[PDB]
Amino acid sequence: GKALVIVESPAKAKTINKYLGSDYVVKSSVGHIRDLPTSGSKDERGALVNRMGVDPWHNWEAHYEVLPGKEKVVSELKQLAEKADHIYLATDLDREGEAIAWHLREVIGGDDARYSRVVFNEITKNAIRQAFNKPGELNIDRVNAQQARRFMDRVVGYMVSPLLWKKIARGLSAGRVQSVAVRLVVEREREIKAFVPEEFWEVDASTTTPSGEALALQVTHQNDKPFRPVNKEQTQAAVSLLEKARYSVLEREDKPTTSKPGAPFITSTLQQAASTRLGFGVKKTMMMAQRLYEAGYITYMRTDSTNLSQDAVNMVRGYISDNFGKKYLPESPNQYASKENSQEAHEAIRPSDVNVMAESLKDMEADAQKLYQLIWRQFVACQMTPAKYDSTTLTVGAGDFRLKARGRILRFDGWTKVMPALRKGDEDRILPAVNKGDALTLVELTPAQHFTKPPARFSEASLVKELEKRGIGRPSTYASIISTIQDRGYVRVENRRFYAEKMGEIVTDRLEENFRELMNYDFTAQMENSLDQVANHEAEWKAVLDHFFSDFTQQLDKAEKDPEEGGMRPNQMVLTSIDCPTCGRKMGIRTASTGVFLGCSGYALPPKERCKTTINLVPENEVLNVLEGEDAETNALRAKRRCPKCGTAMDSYLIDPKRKLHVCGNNPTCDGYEIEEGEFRIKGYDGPIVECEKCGSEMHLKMGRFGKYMACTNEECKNTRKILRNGEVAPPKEDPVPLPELPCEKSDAYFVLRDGAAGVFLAANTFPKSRETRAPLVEELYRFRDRLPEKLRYLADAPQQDPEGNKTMVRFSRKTKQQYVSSEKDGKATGWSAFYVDGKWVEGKK
Amino acid sequence: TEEFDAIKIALASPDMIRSWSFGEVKKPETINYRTFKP
Ligand SMILES: [Zn+2]
Ligand SMILES: [Zn+2]
Ligand SMILES: [Zn+2]
Repeated sequence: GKALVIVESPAKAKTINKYLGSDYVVKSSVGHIRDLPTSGSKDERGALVNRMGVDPWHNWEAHYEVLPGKEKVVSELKQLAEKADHIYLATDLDREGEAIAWHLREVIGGDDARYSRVVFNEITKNAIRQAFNKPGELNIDRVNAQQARRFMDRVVGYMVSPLLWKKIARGLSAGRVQSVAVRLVVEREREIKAFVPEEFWEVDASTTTPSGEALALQVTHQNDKPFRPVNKEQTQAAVSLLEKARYSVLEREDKPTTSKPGAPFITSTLQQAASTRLGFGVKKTMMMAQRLYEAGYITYMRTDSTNLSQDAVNMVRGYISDNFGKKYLPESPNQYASKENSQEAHEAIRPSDVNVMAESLKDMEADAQKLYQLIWRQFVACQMTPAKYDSTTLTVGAGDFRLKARGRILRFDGWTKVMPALRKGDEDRILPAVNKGDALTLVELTPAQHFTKPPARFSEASLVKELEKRGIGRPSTYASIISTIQDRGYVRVENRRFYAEKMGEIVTDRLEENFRELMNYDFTAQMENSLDQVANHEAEWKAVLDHFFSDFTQQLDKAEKDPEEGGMRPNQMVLTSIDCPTCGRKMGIRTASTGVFLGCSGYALPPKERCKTTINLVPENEVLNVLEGEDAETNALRAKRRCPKCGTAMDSYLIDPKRKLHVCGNNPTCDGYEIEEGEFRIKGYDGPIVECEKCGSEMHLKMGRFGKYMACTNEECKNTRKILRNGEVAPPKEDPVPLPELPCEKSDAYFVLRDGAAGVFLAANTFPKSRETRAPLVEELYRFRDRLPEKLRYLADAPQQDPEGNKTMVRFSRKTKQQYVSSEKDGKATGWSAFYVDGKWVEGKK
Repeated sequence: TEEFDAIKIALASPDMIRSWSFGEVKKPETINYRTFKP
């Protein structure tokens, strides 16, 4: 027989082929072969259900579809399935793999006795052998759960997005879990901007023992109360009183301390670790983890189970016993408990073979070697003996004041040996062995000034931790949430920290007001739990979908109504005194999907009195200083102006090289604005950075009726070049003869000759649409020699054919910045080229 | 001509060599072939 195994990745195909062999043919079904419709390719409801594909009213008929370019793979798979006798669906463990397997099954057909569903948590010889030995049936319940999730997300996206376009702005999007993540980020932004840092001082003391050892302490009580001076003068007075006073070590405390290793990684823990230690965010972490799994070195990277197989435990215990030895074993395995709702059938993220060191990963990029090293170190650590520390605490008294030191010294290191700390902590030091009731001699003392930390801005990993705490989303979702909140323009990530765009605040407020049930964290968690119940087969998918859809439709039909009826409030204006360059009027501050901008109230006046003039802002970037550490965010908050009408901080924008604009955090709910010539941090336009040959200024990339094009930033220069098929920058035009006699082949347009730094090329009169480009032939140029400008005529003089009679083409040598002509046969270069050396054509072999 | 009496030699200060030069050359091109012009 020949048995066909269908696997999503090609790398997964290669790795599984390593262990399957000659009896099995492995075919890589790249991605989702079958998906709901995307492109355009009571009639309003009909068009809505055709756009969705899903029809919620007619019992969720789905109209799945197979996307452009999948059909080739579908044909190949069908042919192989006709050839093969048993078809093996070896997708990944999770619901996405089950959905892919179901799609494959349904396309190929023959369902009942021709499909085996293979389930392995690692691509290794023993795991694959055990998986193929007894294959499973396709678990339709998990497929139904995945379909339910997909249907919910498409229902919410397509039904909400036109509402947001009408009320707020075109080019918005919405999503069930996405909106709740944006709500989390916006709530933290509001907590931060509300915060008003207090000020507190601290004093530090330097002391020597009678035995000449040296000790440094911190001062924490005055008059038996907490020591916390409010101002400089108070601190200086305290320092004086301290210096005058005489010090004695009235307290001597000691105690052992133990530290246990961390649990083996679940996906959220792996993302947090990779962010903190290696700096990888979410996308890079999961991409490298997927590569490491597909290569076969680590277990499946979507898990919330800390469980480990007996095989894993025995392997790692063997490794510890052999390398480290008995002191680091310890006597019995370190158990770790995952959530009761976790996929306890799954394993943790662990090495597939503990002896494979990270350096040995010849075929993994260095970042993936680092991620594997992190996984390996954690896995080894988790089973080792706890570290052992002994700790000393000292308190010293002088006058009205008491001052403290704490120190720990490290005496067995077992798990810390494999998994060291990134840096020494404040308590990772040696306090000298002062006696109980010892004496001390004194050295000069230092004050310090501090401002209370605001709540810390989310990192990608700390947002994933927050989601994991609340129960919003699941291990497979987290990377998609973190990506989509950025891609959709409601949140931006900078300094590895999350910042919330004003449009995210507007949309968050509107969605909270209208769709309070959808946006509430508890109902999101309960929905996720109900999908988990579906996957358990505790619940019926269509049922919960109907319940969701009924509630959602009630809330939508309420929300659609007029604002006086109680629907979604419009994007209300806030108004400021500035003169519109077209009509001088007062100007107001506005938010669009593009950003935050300055608009003139004539936009709301009918055509007769309409004004479309707009002014375009650049926000000040916060530049957090890594060297300031924990201070870096606090000082950023200190840097901001504060609104006159309210305590909320203000956010800053640049309107002229002479002028700068401050806007309140609760805009447009708060209407405070400030204008100042003083100019904090500034930015500008970008795109393929090109140099304008006409004025030497910077040239940027812009699109529109000219589609992909490049225009110079100088207001005195309107020079424009164009993007072509296979070149960067943008040859301008100079010779944009609309050669009507050369027709396009992929479209009905006609070719036009353009010039630029890339060279001389032919492009469709509709590059924005046709975007069809090809290099001209010498015979083609000779056909239309007359239309060529005076300079380019030399190209027409170049020899049209090589000595072999093949046809020539005009090319641009970037290393020499000159045009030449080269011949090609069968699409490959013939190796013959002619250049123009001193008024004659030097032809020769390349 | 210059009626020098002796010859002196020393290391070249960068300001001195920059003072010698009547310009900086920044690109590898040598001579045009379309017209024999630099
Ligand atoms: Zn105006
Ligand atoms: Zn305000
Ligand atoms: Zn220019």
